[PDB]
Amino acid sequence: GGAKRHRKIL
Amino acid sequence: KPRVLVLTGAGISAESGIRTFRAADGLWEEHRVEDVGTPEGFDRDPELVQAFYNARRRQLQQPEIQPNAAHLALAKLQDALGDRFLLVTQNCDNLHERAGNTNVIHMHGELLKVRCSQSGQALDWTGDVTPEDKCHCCQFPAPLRPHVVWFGEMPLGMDEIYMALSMADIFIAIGTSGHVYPAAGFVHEAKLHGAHTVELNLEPSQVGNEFAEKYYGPASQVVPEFVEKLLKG
Ligand SMILES: [Zn+2]
Repeated sequence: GGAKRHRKIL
Repeated sequence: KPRVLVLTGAGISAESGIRTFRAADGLWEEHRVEDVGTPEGFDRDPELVQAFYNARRRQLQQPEIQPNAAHLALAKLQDALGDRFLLVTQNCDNLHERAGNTNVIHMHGELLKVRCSQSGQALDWTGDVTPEDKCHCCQFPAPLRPHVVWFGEMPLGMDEIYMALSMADIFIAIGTSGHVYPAAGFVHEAKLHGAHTVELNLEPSQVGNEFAEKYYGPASQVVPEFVEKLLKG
């Protein structure tokens, strides 16, 4: 799943 | 009875008066996320970061902060399904617990816990964290940090979460924004392993054909109505 991370677009 | 996996995000605690991540002005309580929600932010300005989570920890335990109808509905759902139910939350608040849910997986940790910066062991903690506050696990007491998962860090309980995602007959996402991964990807995993997918939210968390069933509106309205519909169904 990988690290907690933010996506900005959509 | 169906296996039901519920994922909750910030939206469900919004009506309870808890505020977080608006991916609009990019602000958390008028803080840039880089500054209060990353390992680098903590490294740069630990006193600021400790102050921020001190504030959040205090605000969480104020009388005006209460579980809302949505939280209660999820507690009733667990009551009805027993071991066929799992609740995974992105939230660091304890509102699910106060509502009556048990065995809640906090994939981003808990505001009412701190962690030893050396051993990584967690500790129950309801008050402020000061520099004078050190761990309980080491002979030489180590600094404490919030037991909250920051952007850039690995979420908690992921093995158990992905197992449940495979097993779920029904997957429900509640109050999630769709900007935060890997949680925002859970719906894909659920649908791949054959689950019926449901979104209960204010705004769409994802674009396209993933949620097979969707209802939008305030969590305190949409969640109890779906749970009721599910329970009588
Ligand atoms: Zn320690």
